[PDB]
Amino acid sequence: GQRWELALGRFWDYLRWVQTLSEQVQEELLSSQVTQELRALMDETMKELKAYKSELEEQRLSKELQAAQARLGADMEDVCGRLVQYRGEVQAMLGQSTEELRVRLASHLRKLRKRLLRDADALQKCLAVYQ
Repeated sequence: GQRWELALGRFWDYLRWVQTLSEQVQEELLSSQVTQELRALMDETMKELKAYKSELEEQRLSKELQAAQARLGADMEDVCGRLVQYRGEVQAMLGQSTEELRVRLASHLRKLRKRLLRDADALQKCLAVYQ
């Protein structure tokens, strides 16, 4: 752990589940439910991150720190954004098969997830060299 790490961990595990695009994920994607639960998990992570830095400051780099955290937050909204786009695109098919849409969502989500993980590893390092 580390609190903010454990919160980001819950965001991460929820996202790995969404990636499966199983039947329950799909029901929950056409509802606001997923981007809904994702937002809460994201907000929890940034909250705990904020508190961690405040605490850390009790024991250039700052600027690099704010930006690394900013990337994290933006990766999470890019994920939510893409998940919103799939819903509309599904609505747009008016009933047609969503199989193709899903293969392409999965490919894209994987890349968005790879960026998130690389930015989280980076924020983690900044925090250290500043730990």
